[PDB]
Amino acid sequence: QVQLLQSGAELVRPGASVTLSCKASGYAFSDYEIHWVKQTPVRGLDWIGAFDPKSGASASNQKVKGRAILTADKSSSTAYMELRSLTSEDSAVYYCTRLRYFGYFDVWGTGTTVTVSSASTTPPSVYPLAPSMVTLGCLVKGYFPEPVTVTWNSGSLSSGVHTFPAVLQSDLYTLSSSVTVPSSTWPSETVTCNVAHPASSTKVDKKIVP
Amino acid sequence: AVGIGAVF
Amino acid sequence: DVLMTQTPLSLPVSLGGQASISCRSSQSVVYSDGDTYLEWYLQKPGQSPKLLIYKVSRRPSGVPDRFSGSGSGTDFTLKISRVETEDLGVYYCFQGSHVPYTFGGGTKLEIKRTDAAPTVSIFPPSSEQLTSGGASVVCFLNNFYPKDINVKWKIDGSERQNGVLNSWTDQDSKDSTYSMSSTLTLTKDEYERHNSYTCEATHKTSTSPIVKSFNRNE
Repeated sequence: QVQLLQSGAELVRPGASVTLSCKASGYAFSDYEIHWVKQTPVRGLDWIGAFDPKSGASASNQKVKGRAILTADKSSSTAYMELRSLTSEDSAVYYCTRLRYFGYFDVWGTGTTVTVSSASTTPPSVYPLAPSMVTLGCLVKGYFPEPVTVTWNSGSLSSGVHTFPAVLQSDLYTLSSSVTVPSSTWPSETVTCNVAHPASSTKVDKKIVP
Repeated sequence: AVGIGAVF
Repeated sequence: DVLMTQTPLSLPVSLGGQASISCRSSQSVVYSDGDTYLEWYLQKPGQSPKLLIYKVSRRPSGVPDRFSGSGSGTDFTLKISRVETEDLGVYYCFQGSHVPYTFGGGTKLEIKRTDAAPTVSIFPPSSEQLTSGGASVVCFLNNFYPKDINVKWKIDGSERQNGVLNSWTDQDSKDSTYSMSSTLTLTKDEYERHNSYTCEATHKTSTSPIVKSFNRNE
């Protein structure tokens, strides 16, 4: 049941600092080190640094050096990594992961999508798409930054869902989602698309109506 | 991995 | 640092075939205790990386024996023996012996499957979008293979190219197909000055376009 808890997103202006947190749940915090890994879009993983709760030792990769400060609050079971003086090159998804001595990375957080930009957050404008099986859709248009989360019927509808990756145009992101359901279930039953935009802390539900 | 505190 | 050179960048493999991924370190990765901390990770789309192999060839429980690793000195190899739809993603080698720990550049596994034709659906702009003065017509092209596909938009029979935006999913983890979304955005005044909107998808599975369309007057 071991878990590592991470923020979904952070919008950072160029030159500013970000602090990422990794909160353990379900294991004794001091028995494992916490390591941080950077995932660049499409391809690439980079080991950024680590902190060892047992000995207090810390290290980081020299490509970021001078800018990473790794710490831990043992009473909160929480690890922290401060990254200072961000630029566009620092935009990525940051994961934390745990490591026992002479072990391996067995558990991972879900990652924090860090965007470095001077634009302000924009919540999505979500639009229902309505017209054998019936395919219904949701258009999530004009939001910044990434990511959004899309579920159908609050996640109870999971088979036959396609969520298409966002494209950036005019400095705002757009994506779509399609769900395919039996003709028997709609419009007789409600089909709602649920969008969440963590960087603006907003949530939206759109009922698909004939 | 070995771990950054394994040798202390 | 220890450089990790990973090949190939992209690995197409048929369902049930054999995939092999190589990694070449710039130096020996043996640690002072005598053990070698070479590890292999898979990042499936939408998910965190997960370990498959540790200490060159050892396998944690829950990882099938279809995944196997081997290595001497600088040279390391990971082998997937019977590729399954769920094995898609980007694979990374990793050395955990010398700080800073390093990953290879990654190898994207692409699964070759039998051809499948798109299911096509067309959607008029919602009234809620129309209240703000823009209008987006959407066409979904779902569960087709191979990934390449063409879409063409016709307003009142005339081709339209400006205002089209297309996005492809990653390969499906369960049926190894692809899907694509096409969106045409117009002014609401421009949307109201014409009547028929058509989306036509042309794909390798057939010589004839699969056509869908609507009229606002219906």
